[PDB]
Amino acid sequence: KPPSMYKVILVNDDYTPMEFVIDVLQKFFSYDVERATQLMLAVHYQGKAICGVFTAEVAETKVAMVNKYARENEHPLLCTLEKA
Amino acid sequence: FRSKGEELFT
Ligand SMILES: [Cl-]
Repeated sequence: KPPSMYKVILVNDDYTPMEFVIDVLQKFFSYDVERATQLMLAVHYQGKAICGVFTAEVAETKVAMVNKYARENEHPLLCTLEKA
Repeated sequence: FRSKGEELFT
């Protein structure tokens, strides 16, 4: 019984700075700046994008950490889980 | 998201 996998999703909003999202992507998903920036733009232009796909526990930890980091820096940036 | 006027280099 292989484990269910979960997609980590970033949702676009109009107030979180692009610089910040890029930072999030490097810090919590090990993206280099270039890939991070493109990914931020995929979110920005499409409204949402998949940052990664992980085992449930890993995914839920990423999500919780990304959101906490966002609120602590007073941004509304929303990270969510989706079952793959 | 919101740009701060910076260039993305991407
Ligand atoms: Cl198994």
